[PDB]
Amino acid sequence: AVQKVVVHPLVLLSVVDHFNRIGKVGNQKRVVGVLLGSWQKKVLDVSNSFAVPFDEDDKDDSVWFLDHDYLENMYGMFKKVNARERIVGWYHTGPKLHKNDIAINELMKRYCPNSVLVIIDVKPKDLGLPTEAYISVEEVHDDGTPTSKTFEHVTSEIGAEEAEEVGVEHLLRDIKDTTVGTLSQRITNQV
Amino acid sequence: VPGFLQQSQNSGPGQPAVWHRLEELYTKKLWHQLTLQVLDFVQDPCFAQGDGLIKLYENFISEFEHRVNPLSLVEIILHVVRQMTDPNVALTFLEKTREKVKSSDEAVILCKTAIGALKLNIGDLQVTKETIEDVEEMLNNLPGVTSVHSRFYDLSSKYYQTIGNHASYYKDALRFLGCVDIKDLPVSEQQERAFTLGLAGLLGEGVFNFGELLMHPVLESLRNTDRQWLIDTLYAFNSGNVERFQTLKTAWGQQPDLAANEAQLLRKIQLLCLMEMTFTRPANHRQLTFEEIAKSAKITVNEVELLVMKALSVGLVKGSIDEVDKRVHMTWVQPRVLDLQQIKGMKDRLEFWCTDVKSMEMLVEHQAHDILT
Amino acid sequence: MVLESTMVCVDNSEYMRNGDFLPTRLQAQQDAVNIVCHSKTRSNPENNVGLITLANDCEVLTTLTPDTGRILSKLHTVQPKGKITFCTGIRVAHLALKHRQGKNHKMRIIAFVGSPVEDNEKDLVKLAKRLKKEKVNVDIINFGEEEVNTEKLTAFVNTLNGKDGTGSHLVTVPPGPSLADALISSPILAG
Repeated sequence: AVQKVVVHPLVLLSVVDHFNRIGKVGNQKRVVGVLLGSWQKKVLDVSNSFAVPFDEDDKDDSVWFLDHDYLENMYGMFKKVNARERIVGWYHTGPKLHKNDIAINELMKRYCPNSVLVIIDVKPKDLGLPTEAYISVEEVHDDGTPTSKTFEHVTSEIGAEEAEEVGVEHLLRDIKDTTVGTLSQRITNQV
Repeated sequence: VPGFLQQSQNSGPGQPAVWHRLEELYTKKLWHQLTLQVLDFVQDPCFAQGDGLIKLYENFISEFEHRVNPLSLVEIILHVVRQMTDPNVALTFLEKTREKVKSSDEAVILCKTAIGALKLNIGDLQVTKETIEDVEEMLNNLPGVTSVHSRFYDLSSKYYQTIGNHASYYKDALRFLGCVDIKDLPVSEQQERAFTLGLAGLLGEGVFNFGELLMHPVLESLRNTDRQWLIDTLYAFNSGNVERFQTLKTAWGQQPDLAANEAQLLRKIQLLCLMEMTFTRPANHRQLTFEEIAKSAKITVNEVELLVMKALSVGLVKGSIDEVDKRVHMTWVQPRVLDLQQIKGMKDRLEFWCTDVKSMEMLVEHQAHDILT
Repeated sequence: MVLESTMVCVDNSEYMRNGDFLPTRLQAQQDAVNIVCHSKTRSNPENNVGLITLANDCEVLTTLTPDTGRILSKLHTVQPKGKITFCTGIRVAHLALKHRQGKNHKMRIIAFVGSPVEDNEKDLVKLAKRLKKEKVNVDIINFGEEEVNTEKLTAFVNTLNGKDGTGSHLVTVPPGPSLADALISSPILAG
């Protein structure tokens, strides 16, 4: 029962520079990281995250690496800079899922009321929406198996909190507020 | 106590093919293959005399073995109950072994489902609700055992036979059908269970979309050798009315528990005929006349109003029925279960939608083309 | 001391629960992790010996760390019920041991197996020549019992290494009347 959050792409630029790390460290092609934040209501806001040094075997794909040298003492750091912005979830790229996502969620679920695997978009060419959320679910079936845990589409958006446009709307240098009904509507018609 | 199986060793001819090995198991002192030797004394047809004596050594296992899960101990009291034929000492003995044999695993669920399984000698509806409910109180965490969910079906199905919810056998039969998906016993007993499944889901009515999971393989592979019109009357409530001999063959052949609410069964032919008549024709004239209703729904003019006000109580269709022309108006409905030929041939609506709203999008944009600007 | 990151697995699967030597085999596997972890506590204070499991997943609980007492608390309720796998421990240990320090140590493995484990002849021969190609010497141990005329771990011993090998050896264990320090004392010499 979660609709939408508020997204600061600042730590998505941290996703960008960890996307710079993975292009020059080694065999890790995809960007996998950990998404801090704070449940505020069904609407939510995120202020920080971090990016795990992660590896994943192509053979028996349930091979995660989430170091507690990189979790616990960096959690002490992120707790020392603020007590508010603690864990709320994690993130990896692609749109779909890999297999180990369920266990990577359940690892940090012990810290959080609802850890979220927001699947993130580094090379955006998509047809729908950007990065999107998934909440802990128990839907199992009408058949009655042991309890299902594959985290279902419980959506998200890219919300805008507050000011930051000192940076952003000076960094635009191109764009314009269309006085709606001035081919903005047919941009929307196209899309 | 080694002398105990020195005197109780020989238990038949060819039974010392596991007892000459058992006289060295406890010298090797092992308990994995001796837990499996309890399971193998279950497997080989023991007439309950080695276990009914070794039960004091099972107390001794609880005394100085103190590591193995009491799975086999619950097994061995419910296999000494053939020597016993009395559960009233076995209940206190089993909760004794619950509170005196420790493990880290889920044990309260296996203990209370074994109490549910041997509860049939109690005269039910008195202790069933309490501890059968306690089982699902401790089922939320992790049903990883899931033979405890099978025994939970069995106590829940004798709890269905504690009368009161006559189509909870269908959802409970989903718990049976997914307790273990492979049916792990031969075809005949459970195809008679599929026989009485069709019956006990047919005649009672808490369920309303009764013709639903008939496509499921583990029941229709049982039905393929059943009587050849129980399949067809389940199809008469799957398709929904138009098998007159079958929606009447429920009144021809299947007699027990029929005549109490076959009027409600023929109420559901009408409830299902509504979704039939407004689905199978996609077209308009959704202010339908009452005529097909009163012809094929075996209803009268004075009862079409009840036919759809009882459906307002149902809540799958909520028509704004005309009453100056007496026309039974079609609004939104709950459509079907599966039309796989129309899951394939929905292209005439889906690709219709896709390319035609796409083309008319291109046409609106093509008439407002060069104000791209 | 000889430079390696000796990796210990916990035999926390379904066949380490009987009362054949002591009334427990948790004492055998648990005091073996005790003696190896205190050997890497006394041996060099730069190693990395934490834990790895074989039961149904490879859950790296704490950090592959110099200290040991948190892992020795986790050996208590090690939960020996699950699916034993000889293939996943060595592979996730290979990637975890490619997630190491400024590397003072090579790669060594002890894999506590108490079962006729599930690993193809093609699987063992591929794992063993991948450790030929990846420069690993493994000290192969059997606790609990293994089925007579052992096939998997003995052939992993066979085809494991070369060009400075001398790690791959296997002690077979019977399920007799004996004691647990004499079921770690027979594999404490030659893993």
